[PDB]
Amino acid sequence: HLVGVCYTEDEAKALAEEVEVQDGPNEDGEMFMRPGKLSDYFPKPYPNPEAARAANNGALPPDLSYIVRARHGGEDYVFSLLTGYCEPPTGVSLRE
Amino acid sequence: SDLELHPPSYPWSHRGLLSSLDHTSIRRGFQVYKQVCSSCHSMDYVAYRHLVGVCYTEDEAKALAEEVEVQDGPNEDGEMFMRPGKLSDYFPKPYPNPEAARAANNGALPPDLSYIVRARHGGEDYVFSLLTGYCEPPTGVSLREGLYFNPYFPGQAIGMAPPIYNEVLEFDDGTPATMSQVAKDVCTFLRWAAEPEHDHRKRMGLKMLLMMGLLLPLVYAMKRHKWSVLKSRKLAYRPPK
Amino acid sequence: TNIRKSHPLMKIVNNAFIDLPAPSNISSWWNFGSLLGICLILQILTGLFLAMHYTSDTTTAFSSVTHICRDVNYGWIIRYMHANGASMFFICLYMHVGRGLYYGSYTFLETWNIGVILLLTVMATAFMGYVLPWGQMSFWGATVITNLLSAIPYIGTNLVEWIWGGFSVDKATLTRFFAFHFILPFIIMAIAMVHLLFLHETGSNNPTGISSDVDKIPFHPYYTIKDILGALLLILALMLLVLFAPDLLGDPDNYTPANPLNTPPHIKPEWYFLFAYAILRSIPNKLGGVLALAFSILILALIPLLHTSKQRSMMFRPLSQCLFWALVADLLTLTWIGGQPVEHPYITIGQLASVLYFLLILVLMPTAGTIENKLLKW
Amino acid sequence: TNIRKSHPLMKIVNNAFIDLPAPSNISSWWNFGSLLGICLILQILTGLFLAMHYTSDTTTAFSSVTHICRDVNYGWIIRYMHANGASMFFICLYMHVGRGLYYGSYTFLETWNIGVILLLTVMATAFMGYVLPWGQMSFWGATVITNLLSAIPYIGTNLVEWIWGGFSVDKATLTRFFAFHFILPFIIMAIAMVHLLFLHETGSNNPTGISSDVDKIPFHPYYTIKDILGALLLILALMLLVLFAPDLLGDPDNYTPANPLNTPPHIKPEWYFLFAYAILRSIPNKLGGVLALAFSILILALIPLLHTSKQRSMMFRPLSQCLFWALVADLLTLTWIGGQPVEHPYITIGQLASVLYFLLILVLMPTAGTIENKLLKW
Amino acid sequence: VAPTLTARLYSLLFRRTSTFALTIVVGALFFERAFDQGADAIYEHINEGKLWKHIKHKYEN
Amino acid sequence: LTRFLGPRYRQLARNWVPTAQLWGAVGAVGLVWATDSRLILDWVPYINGKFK
Amino acid sequence: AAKNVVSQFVSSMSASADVLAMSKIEIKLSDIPEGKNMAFKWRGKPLFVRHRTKKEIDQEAAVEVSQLRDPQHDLERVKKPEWVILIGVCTHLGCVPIANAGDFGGYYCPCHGSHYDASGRIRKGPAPLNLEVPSYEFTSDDMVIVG
Amino acid sequence: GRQFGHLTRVRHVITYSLSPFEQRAFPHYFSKGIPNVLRRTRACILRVAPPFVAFYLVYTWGTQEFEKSKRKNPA
Amino acid sequence: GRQFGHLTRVRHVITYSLSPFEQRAFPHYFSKGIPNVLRRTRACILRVAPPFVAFYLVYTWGTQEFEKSKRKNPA
Ligand code: HEM
Ligand code: HEM
Ligand code: HEM
Ligand code: HEM
Ligand code: HEM
Ligand SMILES: CO/C=C(/C(=O)OC)c1ccccc1Oc1cc(Oc2ccccc2C#N)ncn1
Ligand SMILES: CO/C=C(/C(=O)OC)c1ccccc1Oc1cc(Oc2ccccc2C#N)ncn1
Ligand code: FES
Repeated sequence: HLVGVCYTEDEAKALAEEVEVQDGPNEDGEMFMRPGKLSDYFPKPYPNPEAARAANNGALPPDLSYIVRARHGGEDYVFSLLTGYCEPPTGVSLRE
Repeated sequence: SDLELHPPSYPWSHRGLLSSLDHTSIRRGFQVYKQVCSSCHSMDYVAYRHLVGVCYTEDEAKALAEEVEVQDGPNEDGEMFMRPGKLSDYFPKPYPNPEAARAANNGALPPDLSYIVRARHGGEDYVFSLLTGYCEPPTGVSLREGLYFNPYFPGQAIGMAPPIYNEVLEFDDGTPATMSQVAKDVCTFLRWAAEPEHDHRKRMGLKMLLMMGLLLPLVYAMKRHKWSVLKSRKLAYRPPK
Repeated sequence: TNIRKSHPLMKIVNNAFIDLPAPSNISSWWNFGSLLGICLILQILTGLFLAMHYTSDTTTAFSSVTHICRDVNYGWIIRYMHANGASMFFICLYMHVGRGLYYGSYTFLETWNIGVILLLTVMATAFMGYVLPWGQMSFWGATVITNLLSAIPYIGTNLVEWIWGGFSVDKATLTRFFAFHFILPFIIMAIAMVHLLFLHETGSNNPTGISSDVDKIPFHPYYTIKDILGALLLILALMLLVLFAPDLLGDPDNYTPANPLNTPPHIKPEWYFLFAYAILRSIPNKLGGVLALAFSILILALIPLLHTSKQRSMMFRPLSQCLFWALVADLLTLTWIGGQPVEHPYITIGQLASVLYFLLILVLMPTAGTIENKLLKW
Repeated sequence: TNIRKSHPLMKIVNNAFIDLPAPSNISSWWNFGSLLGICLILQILTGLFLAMHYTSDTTTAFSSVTHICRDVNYGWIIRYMHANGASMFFICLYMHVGRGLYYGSYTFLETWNIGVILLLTVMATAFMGYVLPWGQMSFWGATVITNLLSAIPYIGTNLVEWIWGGFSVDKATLTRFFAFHFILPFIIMAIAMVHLLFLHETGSNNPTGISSDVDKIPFHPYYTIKDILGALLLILALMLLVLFAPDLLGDPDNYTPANPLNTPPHIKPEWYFLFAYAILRSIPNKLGGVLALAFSILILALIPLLHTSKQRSMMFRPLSQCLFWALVADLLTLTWIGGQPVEHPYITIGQLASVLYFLLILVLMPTAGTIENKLLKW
Repeated sequence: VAPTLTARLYSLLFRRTSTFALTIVVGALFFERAFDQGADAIYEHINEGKLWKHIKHKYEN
Repeated sequence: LTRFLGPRYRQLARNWVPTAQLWGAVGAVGLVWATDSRLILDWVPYINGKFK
Repeated sequence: AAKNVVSQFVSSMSASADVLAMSKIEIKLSDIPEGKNMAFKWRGKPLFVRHRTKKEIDQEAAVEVSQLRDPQHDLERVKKPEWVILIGVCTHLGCVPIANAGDFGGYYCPCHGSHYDASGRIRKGPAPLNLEVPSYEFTSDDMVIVG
Repeated sequence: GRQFGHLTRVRHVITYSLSPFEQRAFPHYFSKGIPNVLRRTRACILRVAPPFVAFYLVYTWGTQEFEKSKRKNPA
Repeated sequence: GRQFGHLTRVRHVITYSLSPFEQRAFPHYFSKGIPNVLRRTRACILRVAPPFVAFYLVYTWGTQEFEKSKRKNPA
């Protein structure tokens, strides 16, 4: 997807090789790992939906493909949520 | 290698226009699937709940389901655990990978047993004959002991070792587990494992024939009644002088 | 006043089904026109209830069909009703066309020509419908037929890869074939409506091929009750198949999931394509294959221009009667050869029947009609 | 002879689009009839090319839609064309109905009543179409609307569970909604044909509501060229949305996959259902909700029986003109309230607008027409 | 039997299209019970013992 | 509305009343049989056979 | 004949044997402590399992009989006072409520607005009846099947 | 489309017809029927059958020749 | 459906028309046009606008009252 957009063909191949992507059935009947090809998706940190909960906070971090179209305000909101991180006002305890 | 032999017609208790399946033979056949084939042959389309009210009671089918470790979905932590089987679970597959069947058998792939008497020509007759007719190779043709000999097999060289021999477990019914009785019971079960509707379609089929036998002459008589105005009509031509 | 005549909607129903002047003498061979309409409706009603449960992806394409027959409440009844209804539709199409040929009904130029378009459209539908279960025969039938379009000069390979959505019958091909299989029967029904529009212009022909104006009877109740009895007979034949022999007219390979790496021992159509499948393998050339294959159906459009007889019907035509039955038997020969392998006796007699089909329509039957004229001093 | 008149097919085209006597004076408000036909065709052509790639299972229902917009060659163009075409269809339906109400066109009893059936059918289509992407709004819209059928006495729960294929909007519901979404537009087109059949019986009405028989002009070329210009304007509005603001009329929650355990903060329709969504939440009763909801559209069928004026059109009717614009503004009030939460000012003014809608059609407009008669001594 | 069974059936129930429809509807209800069960009973005889309804008493609790 | 109020119409209603009653019976028994409406069908002797 | 085919096509919409067998699902009575809520899919719509502690049970039996919309006691709504089995959808339109952090006893609906207590009786908001409750039967104290 | 009254000119033809309630539906069903079917079989067996009998021979021989072609008595 | 020649009776009415190739498409487009649109706006602003202006007030107040309802100055 990045090819001819932000990177060259050679550049995007080099970025793809940087991860261990789980490939399908081998000659024996087991799943092996190979360097990434261009056709591979961006690698998911949690293979299970509930594995995101226990390895973050209990709360689920949502998928980043479709996010400036999935939250009102678009990119302005995501920019403001990142940029406008501030300290809690009195009366309201944050809970860490 | 090219020449072939076709199975004969064994007089199955269900093959016949209005003949329901022997449910006791299905029951016995499930057992013949349970120990023998299930550790090598997948049945991805039949569940334990499918057996309920057919060959086993609700209590019986629950008890047979609990006998396996089925891999359940996402837990509270984010890992996959094992639990006793519920009725809704499918029949357990011995190989999770398609190529894992190759390396752990012969190199050749054992096909899924759900839909097999409808997936091979001759039906249950063929599967019965392939099991029953396991024999020694004729001279000139070397067998090669990764491929056993069977005449009913299309290429004459089959990777399956014969798992049908006198007594591979017994039944609750006082039935002798002879090679023929072992092979018949799986085939009568595999009929149900390809066509569960069998009994129901024969039933409504009788109702179809009995209704049409009443309706066909009746609609005929309706048409014949209305048409009698034309059929008995008489013509006369009377041109002038 | 009679509201059947005045009311704009009921006016059509009256002029089409009730007060329509119909010949007194039309055979059971005129029943298939209504039976085709029953079959098109039957296919829409069974097809939809299948579409409520069917999945259009290569993953569970086969599994959804299984889910229908196994889990879905009376889903097995609907599934075999649809599969046998498609064959029923084809037995009817053939009787109907044959009747048209025998009785000279083709002289209704537009009606007939719209019927040729109607035949091609039902064929195109059934071909695409068969791919949907994603069985061994579903895939291998698709690959063996689509690959013919490669033989077209220059345009060729580009066309196949455009119909394919890639480089073989794949994920995309299963999905688009469902879309096209869903839309086509409606486009059929609309063409079937225009078919009837053109028929009502002249009214029906009859077994003698002489005009029936002197002896016309109203469609109701004579052809109302005769079409009811006829439909009761079509339901008998359909329900004999669905409820006693559901696997008779079908191929066993379709009961194993698609495998692009493993080709089956035999590659055979359902009976209704066997005659045309035979013609294709009979001619060794790639392009000549498809050009004889298109000409196999497109020939019916020439039949009116090859009418030579002074009489319309074959009723009083014995030379033409023999050459007609020769065509039916020859097509039954091509049917037999279609479902047989390409070895020794079958290659020769296959192409022998193939050359006969075209000789019988293009040369033989137009000659018999001329001789029959000479015999009557006409 | 002119073949436009004699030929059975061309005869219809001539009588419908070419030689049809049309009023000289018909407004741009008469354009929406043709525009609805363009919209129905546009929806069929974009809808099909989507169906060639769309998957009907809960697994990759969302992923197939993504695959279309991301991978499929110009798939994004077709997808937003379909989604905005559905809204375009709805802007047109509303102008068309409003025009019919203002100009007294409803006195064509059958034409109008077939149009009421036509409105319900396009509504039913769009509702089912929205479920297909299987977004948060797709699922939660479906659950919030289907669950209303529970409120029907005795029949209730059984109906919902029959439409559901289970106990909630699940696997089966997504699949059957696709089947019904595929068939409905064709059944719409056939009803739209019967709609036009009934219209041609009287011909078109005009802005004055007086007969135009004394000043009829042929449809070609006057209304041919006027419908071309009108369609060029509809393509402008549609392509403004698709190519500059593709996410404007849509809800962001549909961009996250369906989650039956997590309900969104807001549950709002696309603009075209907002007025009716408001009426529903306005009345606290369960059954009274659905009965006011059905009466929200079914009321149009009563409008002809509530005509009281001696004149057809509102052109010469100022009292009725004000009460008409009150209806449009009141519906715009209901539109606004539909897209707002159920808190303090909105509950009251929401149900205030709701009672006004029904009072304006059932009581207020039939009174103005009577007074207007008295003022003319009529 | 003095006027025919058909003659008394026309006089009472076939004259009016109302009672003709009513006799068909009432006759459809009573036919469905006699047929469904009657054909099921015939299906019992050709599959004696083979069916689960015959086996049932073998596996009780 | 007011045009249909007269002696003839009262006669015309009285004439079609047994007919409109009997069509109601056709509709009811028709609906009862087609849905297998247990509430009503529990009362009829031979149709009673559906022992829970 | 017509009845049968019409019924068979009608039935092809109503059930689906594979969905009907997932009607009764299993949950752990040992996994959850006092007060907490669990997320599990029963029949499709979320199943809520609330454990009622000593500082909550006595509060529900104190609220008067002829106060709510439909006269229904708290004593007859549960088989045993120790455990309360709940359905996580409102009787109005069908919405999943944010549990525990509410006002009138734990539950509150974020759809339109409905105030529910430890059993789930409507205190504030346009809802006709109390929260949904399933059937009850026991064989072991650590595992129960929602029949 | 044409309707009755606009079809054609017919002169001096009397048609006598009976009510379906005065006449039987199957007058001489087997007595007149059986002779009739045999008569129209006889009238057509020479036009219908000889292509099918020809196919049957081409089918029976073809199937026979297919089987006895792969097998061989010498090496 | 009716066609020309069967619509209605009209007597003593002369219609003078010009070929589109002899006349301009936009005769006085802005000079005659602008006065005309203003004229028919004026003819209808009292029937079209007062419901929308009423909605605008019910919209502007409603939105204002929604915001200033949750907030409170005392405890
Ligand atoms: C149960 C005794 C049993 C049956 C029945 C059975 C049948 C069977 C068939 C019909 C095939 C091949 C399909 C075909 O006809 O072309 C086949 C394939 C293999 N089998 Fe099998 N099978 C039964 C059980 C067992 C058991 C217990 C084993 C292991 C000892 C086994 C092995 C295999 C293998 C290997 C194959 C693939 C080889 C091949 O035929 O090509 N089977 N089975
Ligand atoms: C989509 C399937 C079709 C339908 C629904 C259909 C419909 C019918 C109907 C209702 C009739 C009138 C009754 C009758 O004479 O049979 C008829 C007649 C006719 N049809 Fe078709 N038909 C179809 C296929 C065909 C085909 C494939 C052809 C030609 C290749 C054909 C050409 C004709 C002709 C010539 C007649 C006139 C017969 C006559 O009255 O003498 N039709 N059709
Ligand atoms: C012109 C009338 C039609 C014909 C001739 C036709 C033909 C066919 C054929 C031959 C099959 C494969 C048979 C099988 O293997 O079971 C099939 C299956 C299918 N058809 Fe049709 N069909 C028609 C109408 C339709 C319509 C209108 C729909 C959509 C509402 C449809 C949807 C399906 C589906 C989903 C399947 C796959 C399920 C299955 O194989 O049983 N069909 N059809
Ligand atoms: C499926 C969307 C619809 C289509 C395709 C459609 C088609 C059309 C067409 C082509 C015309 C003639 C041109 C014109 O006067 O606009 C028309 C007029 C008419 N339609 Fe529709 N229409 C639809 C929706 C409706 C609805 C929803 C109603 C009523 C609830 C309606 C009732 C009428 C009436 C009364 C007229 C006569 C207008 C007149 O000439 O004075 N139609 N329709
Ligand atoms: C009566 C005309 C139609 C209307 C009003 C209509 C309405 C809609 C709507 C509102 C959506 C959801 C919009 C979105 O989220 O993108 C949709 C999507 C869909 N429609 Fe239609 N549609 C119509 C015609 C059809 C037809 C004829 C087909 C089948 C050939 C079809 C197949 C689809 C599919 C597959 C989708 C899902 C893909 C997607 O969301 O983009 N539509 N339609
Ligand atoms: C996807 O394959 C569908 C098939 C099918 O529906 O057979 C009835 C099929 C199955 C196996 C082998 C081939 C198959 O397809 C076909 C398709 C086919 O199409 C035509 C039918 C009649 C006349 C011309 C053609 C062409 N081209 N002629 C013969 N076989
Ligand atoms: C599946 O939900 C589809 C929706 C949709 O297409 O909105 C435009 C939708 C989305 C969110 C919330 C509700 C939704 O559905 C609906 C459906 C609906 O249906 C009608 C429309 C007009 C008149 C009456 C009804 C009804 N009942 N009225 C209001 N909202
Ligand atoms: S459904 Fe919960 S308050 Fe509306």
